[PDB]
Amino acid sequence: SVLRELVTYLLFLIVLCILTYGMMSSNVYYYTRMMSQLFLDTPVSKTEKTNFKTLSSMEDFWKFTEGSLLDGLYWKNRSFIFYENLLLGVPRIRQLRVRNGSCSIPQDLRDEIKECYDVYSVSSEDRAPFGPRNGTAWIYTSEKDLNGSSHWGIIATYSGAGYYLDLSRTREETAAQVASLKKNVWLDRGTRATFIDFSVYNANINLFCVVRLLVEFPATGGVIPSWQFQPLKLIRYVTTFDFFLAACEIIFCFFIFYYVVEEILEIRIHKLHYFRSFWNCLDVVIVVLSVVAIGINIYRTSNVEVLLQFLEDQNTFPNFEHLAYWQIQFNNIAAVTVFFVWIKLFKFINFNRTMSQLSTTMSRCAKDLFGFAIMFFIIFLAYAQLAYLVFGTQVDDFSTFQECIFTQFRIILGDINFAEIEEANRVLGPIYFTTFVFFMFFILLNMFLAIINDTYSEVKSDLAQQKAEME
Amino acid sequence: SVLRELVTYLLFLIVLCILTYGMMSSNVYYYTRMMSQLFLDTPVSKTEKTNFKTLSSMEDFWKFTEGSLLDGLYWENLLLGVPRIRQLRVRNGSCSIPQDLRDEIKECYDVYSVSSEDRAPFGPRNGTAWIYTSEKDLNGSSHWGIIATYSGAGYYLDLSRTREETAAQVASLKKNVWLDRGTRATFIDFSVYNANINLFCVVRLLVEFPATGGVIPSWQFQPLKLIRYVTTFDFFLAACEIIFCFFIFYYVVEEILEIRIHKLHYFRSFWNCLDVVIVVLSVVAIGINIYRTSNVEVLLQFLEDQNTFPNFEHLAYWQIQFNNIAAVTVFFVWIKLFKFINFNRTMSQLSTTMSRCAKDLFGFAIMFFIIFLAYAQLAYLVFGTQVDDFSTFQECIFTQFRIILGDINFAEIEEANRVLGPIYFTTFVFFMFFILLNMFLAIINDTYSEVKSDLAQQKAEME
Amino acid sequence: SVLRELVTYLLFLIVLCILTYGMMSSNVYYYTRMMSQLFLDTPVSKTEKTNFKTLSSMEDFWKFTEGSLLDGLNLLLGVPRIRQLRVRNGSCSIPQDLRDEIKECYDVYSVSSEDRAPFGPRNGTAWIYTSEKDLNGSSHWGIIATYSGAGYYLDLSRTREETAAQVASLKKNVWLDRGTRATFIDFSVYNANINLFCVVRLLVEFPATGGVIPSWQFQPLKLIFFLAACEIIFCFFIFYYVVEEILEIRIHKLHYFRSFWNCLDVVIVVLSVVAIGINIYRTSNVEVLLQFLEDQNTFPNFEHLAYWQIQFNNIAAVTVFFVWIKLFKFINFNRTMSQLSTTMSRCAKDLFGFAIMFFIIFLAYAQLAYLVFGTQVDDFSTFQECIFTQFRIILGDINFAEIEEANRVLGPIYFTTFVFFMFFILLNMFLAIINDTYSEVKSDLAQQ
Repeated sequence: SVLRELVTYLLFLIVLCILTYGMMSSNVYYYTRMMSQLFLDTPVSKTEKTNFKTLSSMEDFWKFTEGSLLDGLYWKNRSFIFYENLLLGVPRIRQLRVRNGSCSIPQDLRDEIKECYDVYSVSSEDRAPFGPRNGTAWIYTSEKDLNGSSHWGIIATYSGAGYYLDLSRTREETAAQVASLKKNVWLDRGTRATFIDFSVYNANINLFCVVRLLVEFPATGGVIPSWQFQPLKLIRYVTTFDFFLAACEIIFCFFIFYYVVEEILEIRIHKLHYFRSFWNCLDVVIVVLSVVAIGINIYRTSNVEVLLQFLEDQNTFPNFEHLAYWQIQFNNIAAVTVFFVWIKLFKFINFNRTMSQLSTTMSRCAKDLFGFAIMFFIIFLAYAQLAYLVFGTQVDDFSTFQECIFTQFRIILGDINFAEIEEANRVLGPIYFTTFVFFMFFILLNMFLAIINDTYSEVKSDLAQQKAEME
Repeated sequence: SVLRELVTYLLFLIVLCILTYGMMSSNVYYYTRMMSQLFLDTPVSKTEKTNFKTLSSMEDFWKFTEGSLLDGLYWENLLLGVPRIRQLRVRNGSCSIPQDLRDEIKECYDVYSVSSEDRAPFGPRNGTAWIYTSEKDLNGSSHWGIIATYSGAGYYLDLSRTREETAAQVASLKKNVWLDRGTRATFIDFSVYNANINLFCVVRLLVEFPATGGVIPSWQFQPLKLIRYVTTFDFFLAACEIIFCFFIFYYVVEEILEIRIHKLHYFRSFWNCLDVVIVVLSVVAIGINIYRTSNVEVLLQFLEDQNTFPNFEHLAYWQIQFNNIAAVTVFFVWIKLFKFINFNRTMSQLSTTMSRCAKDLFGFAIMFFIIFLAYAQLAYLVFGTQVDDFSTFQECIFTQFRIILGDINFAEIEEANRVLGPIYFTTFVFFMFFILLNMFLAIINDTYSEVKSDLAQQKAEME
Repeated sequence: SVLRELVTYLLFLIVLCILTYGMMSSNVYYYTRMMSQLFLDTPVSKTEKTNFKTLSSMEDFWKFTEGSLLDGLNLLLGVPRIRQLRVRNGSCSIPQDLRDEIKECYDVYSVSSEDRAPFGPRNGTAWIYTSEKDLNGSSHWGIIATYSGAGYYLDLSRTREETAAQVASLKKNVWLDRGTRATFIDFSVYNANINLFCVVRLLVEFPATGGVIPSWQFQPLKLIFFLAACEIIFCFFIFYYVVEEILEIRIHKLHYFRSFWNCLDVVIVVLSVVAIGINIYRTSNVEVLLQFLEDQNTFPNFEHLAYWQIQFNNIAAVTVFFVWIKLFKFINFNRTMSQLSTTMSRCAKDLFGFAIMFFIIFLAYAQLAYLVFGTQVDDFSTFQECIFTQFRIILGDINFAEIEEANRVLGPIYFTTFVFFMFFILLNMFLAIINDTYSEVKSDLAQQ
């Protein structure tokens, strides 16, 4: 009975471990590491030191895109990166821009300040063509006429439209085009973000990387760079081992079809709304996250009707940005699902006498232990209020409220020198730090111990009234 | 009785501490450190910065093997004969490419397998370099790299003994193309003997070229005593090896004297199982020290001929295994001191605590690892393409223990993934440090508080 | 009396806590680096970039030290010193089955394994050895060997003119011969910006089959209203203590004390007697210094006076630690202060018993790591330094990317089964001892 259900479970765990390990191999990491060495670690020129990761001005962006992009794409026909990759078609540079009359300045200092610009919103975007209005670069297109989509940066979320220039395939014919975008002014104070996109396919491995290199210019203009390198298998039935991964996907689809029959067989005929004993709620989460991952693997990653349009024409830009976004979502859903498979091993483990004592302890405690985890976070989210308002202008580690929480857990592990904390504020800085280490490590940690210490000492004495009363 | 067994034990611990400390001396480390300074820290040229540890291209490997190998093998040591360079290669028609993009891609190569190795001679087929030999015709053996495990065969060139006659040979392997896109690994081997110390290092310098070709370098420097009889002390270490052989012969008599006449299959009380592990690991270390490290019938073939290549690679592999077995054995000698320690009243209370707990404590160590090996599933699938510290699953486990000690800045973790990155990190520090660590305390806290109250029902029952 | 005739414990103790940090001004810390900024951070020229913390070869060591010492020749005193160790030629053995490799062999810089070795230009005491009766010496034991205090101090003048002239001899009659084993110097600055007494010992070692791995040595010693007014009261409230606590032997359990929380006073009273006895030959040294400012042509001999001074200012801080716990032994006035002293004193019988079982596991991992990692990793170089790097694991502090590279299999078997046993078993047992002890003191007083 129950040993029949373990065989239907342990067969489901081996088909899942084959499929997830078969997707992300060990041959993946050394490819997306060496691509990150060429574009992010090589300096912009032979005499300077700044990387792409350390761009600090608009003029540094120009000495990058003629300095190390042109040495990084092109290896003198076609362009084999590291003599074994291949540059697919053309890259292109896009640009987002803000209108001139986009802020209201007060009437008192109207004299010195002439014209202003705004932070990137969709309502404050520039659309009128400017400058040398010859080509497709100096004229705005919409986000539908270009086959693009949104992307979520560090400051804001940028739309898919803008001012795109589609550069060429050789070293001598892009360095003319990029230098014609420097002689004519293509980046001024009204720009918010530019980013570069291309795709590279190996012949030695059936796998293709899709690069994206954001550089976003804030108001009070500095430079915030960002990147994204992702390999993608898109030719799928080649060897014998990927025949077997195709034969292991349908077996996974049979087990999820096997579980959804058992789901409405257990809610309908009995125990309707009595399905709330935490091993029936975990069975819902694994089966909801699995059918979402089935739908992504069908509709959004098996849509290779973009690549077949590019494999005919070797001279255009391949749009793999809508295809590589669903590879993030497929690897986030199919890794939370693997995490919620190893947790349901706890339902079965439960063999010894000394294994039931450790499950009775953690299950009779979690009523009391959840009650203190609310009182823990209200103190914990009140120090995050204080540090964000006091240190949030001086210290990198307290920059946003989402990142003021993450740096509190670093205190618990160590990991903070606070020589920036006592320098940012002289008095209230160490009043924060000492009364945080005092309350977390003398009070709020020792109370979590005292709950599960008296609970385990009450389970074990209860079973001594179960052995010495039934002796 | 029992104080007779301690004298037979403490005499076994002093003969073992002499033998293990006598093998690895303090004069060893400064020799295999300065050899690692010459080849791994000197830059490849006077104008550049890249070491052997920071080789990043195929062209950087050529500016190494003419730049700092040739300044590093001739000037405190002595170069034994000749070094040589070997090479593993992959056939041309070794992958199937799909029919749709057949036009642009002409010819491919494969990751290193034995079924996809190149054997046909290529290029200037004059010498012994441009012609494949088998792994038996060359007197070689396998080696376990970082990507794959490479065979002993390949394309070897046996370079000469002087600076002016190898730099001609290596530059004749650059003018003719000796390293192309179809190569997977090359590595260099030689051996160096001191006259001032009776000890010889054997060097090996892997450079392996993956598919999607970068460069992954690797090295191995190991000293080896291979001449034994000089003075009174390395006579005394020879007199301390046979005394160790007497005690292991003394224990195997007692092993079948305790299983046969009584308690057959009642030999499972953990001080009889530890006595099996020490005596199995000792006779393995006896067999390595006899058959695999005392076989100096290779060095006597080279001491006649001072012009050939000395094969010390099969001899220096069993020095790793002898130092791994004879150091786990020393670790399992100091643990059996716990069987004897057991003197005071307050020493029996601390042994009764840890022995009555380990039934309950092993039960939670299974529930700890299933949560622990489920975060290793999550981090390997999410962070395994962006972060160095989560590269393989074997190394995703090791970097979880680093979190427990501190040791991780995670500014790469929140950069690799923006949302699920810190959902991983906060719910790992929450469950490990508030729940899963405090439960390990609560087990051995209530166990020690139940031993001590049990003896207060024993020290009152006496009076 | 618990407050009247025992007022000598707590009232005089605030004098020692104040006059320690009150007399110790910044000259032993701030000026100790404000003299160390020139003879350690200045290379020869723009041609040589590796300074004296990166020197390997023989004449490349002569390119390391020769520039900054000429600027050293504040305003120092004494004279220069350029010495070494002299090793024999045929002091060790080699095999005659491959004897066309060896020519001679010898041992490291030791007591009897060395020699005198005069060679060639015997016109001075540079290339001609001597004994230690001329100069001052002792056996010094770094991380190479326990040396000898002998040799030959090949001095130069106080000016850098003759320090340049003897450096012309340093090519032929060099500091590096075929048995070159060490290289040392000696200096002492009589600084005007801090009127204080200095020392120096700048050594670049020499092991065989290679070059050097250097080491620095110096320490500051300031020369001296409340300037020297912390001298009488630091002995006077101890002066009746040598009269009372040695008169306590006539009374205390009939000379038969056997306690812990009061014997830490009389043990540190003997550690007070490490200070009270010393100033009769060593701290009353005028004749070590009265020769120094008198004659300018002589060299400095106060560098050997600094050697007994390192255990003068470090052994004097041992009276800081036990005097505070013996204050808190008398300082637990509250009811809630006696509960915390009864806890730690009734525990230490059981807690010392587990601290022996902790170290046997702890000194068995130090056996394993020294034998396995001791040839590849800097952090496991000696057994004394294999212990110190285990405590670093407990704090974090180790990346172990060198550990899994030194050994592929047994490397992480060491690391995981060390973090497992220390942090899940051996640390939580130290908690469980002092948790059940404190919970048994407090329930005992609820029965009181």
